[PDB]
Amino acid sequence: RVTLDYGKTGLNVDLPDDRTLPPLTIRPAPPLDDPEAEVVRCLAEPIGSPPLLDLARGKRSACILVCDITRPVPNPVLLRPILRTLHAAGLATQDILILVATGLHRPSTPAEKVEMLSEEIARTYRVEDHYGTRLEEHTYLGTTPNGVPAWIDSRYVQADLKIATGLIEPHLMAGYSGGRKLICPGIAAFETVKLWHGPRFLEHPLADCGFLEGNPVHEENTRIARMAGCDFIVNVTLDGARRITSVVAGDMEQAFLKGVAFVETVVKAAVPAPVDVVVTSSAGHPLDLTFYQAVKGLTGALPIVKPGGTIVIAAALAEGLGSPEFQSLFEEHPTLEGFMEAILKEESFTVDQWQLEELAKVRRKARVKFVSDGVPAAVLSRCHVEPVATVELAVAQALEQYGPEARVAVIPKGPYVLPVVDPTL
Ligand SMILES: *C(=S)c1cc(C(=O)S)c[n+]([C@@H]2O[C@H](COP(=O)(O)O)[C@@H](O)[C@H]2O)c1
Ligand SMILES: CC(C)[C@@H](O)C(=O)O
Ligand code: NI
Repeated sequence: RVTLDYGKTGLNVDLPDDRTLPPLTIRPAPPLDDPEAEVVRCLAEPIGSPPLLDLARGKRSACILVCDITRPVPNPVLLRPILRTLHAAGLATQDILILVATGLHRPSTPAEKVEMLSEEIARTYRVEDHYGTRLEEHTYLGTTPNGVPAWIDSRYVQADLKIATGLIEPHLMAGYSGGRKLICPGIAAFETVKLWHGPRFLEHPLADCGFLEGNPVHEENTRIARMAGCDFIVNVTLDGARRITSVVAGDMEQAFLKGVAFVETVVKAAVPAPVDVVVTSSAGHPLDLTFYQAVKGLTGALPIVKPGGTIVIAAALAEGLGSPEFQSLFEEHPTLEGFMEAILKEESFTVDQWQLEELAKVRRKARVKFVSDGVPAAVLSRCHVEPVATVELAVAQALEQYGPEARVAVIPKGPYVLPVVDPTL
């Protein structure tokens, strides 16, 4: 028996005792007893930055970037200390904007802002959404040597004090989330993101979970974030039960890299050899709201599945497939091969196409069996995965296909784990 992450509930799965490896879990580091108290300490004694109170002295306006619903940041723990310090520094609440760094996602709803930030904060401060398809809401900052123009939300660019908050987890393109990613793509225009999420970046072998140095995705969004600037970040890591295990604050690069150095010691989970069947999740609510995001569970499993193996994913998909643009690509391109011909041979850019490219990367290596009650089977079958009614059935089907030597690995927290093959094991 194992509980996979699945919406707000989890999912209780029975897996074959004689076939299944011990579950891949992140290392059990101690949670912080008082993470808000720790945030307070880190604001007074940050990494590579003056104390936030000293940074905020004499500033007339502030913009605080926060993640949208898809990231389970415990925002009030981070924001209450920040907001207290800004008030102490003399900034009035009307001088402070909380900007939801949607990237190219849809805007957060009023209810989501309350879920993300607490009723007290959502009611007291101006909270606005980034709109990536609205170029007019962005300021041009220059073009990188790789040819990517930097278009960043003007409300942030024009703020006296720039602050970003977030969460360091593995990421299938940028290696890890957090730090600079709140700026690029969090408040970057489609004119920027379409190129940065273009196949010239995404087909690179190091554009993958866990890779920073040498990953052009990370080199480029670091460069673009530095063209905008960021005076101060606060980032956390979360364990499997969503307790904060570390807080980093200060310089946008130095604090981020300190947080990554910690999370690298807990998120890696090794098997001695790749396996024919990998059971995984999309890390539950809120990440697994859409099929668009749940592709992350599929890419996360790739390092430990054998070529031609099967990934079995469970995800609640309570919000369905994703954006209208994302959904339209399945209708416009019934095969992944035709989709990849479209985007590889010409400069063809459609919102959210990058996740279809990631799904194509998955399907070049593995079959996928998809278990969900949030999207009908008939719909999922048009999404280049095989809908199966239960994980237990899906595993039984895969084990018959691969035979009596086949083994099962299981990753209950899905893309929040970094599975690796360690032959020395
Ligand atoms: C990372 S590539 C990324 C991409 C998008 C797209 O729409 S593309 C959106 N976001 C959002 O930006 C915020 C910061 O990202 P992080 O990965 O959590 O550091 C967050 O609100 C993401 O949902 C990111
Ligand atoms: C799913 C990916 C492509 C992006 O939208 C993100 O939220 O990380
Ligand atoms: Ni993105």
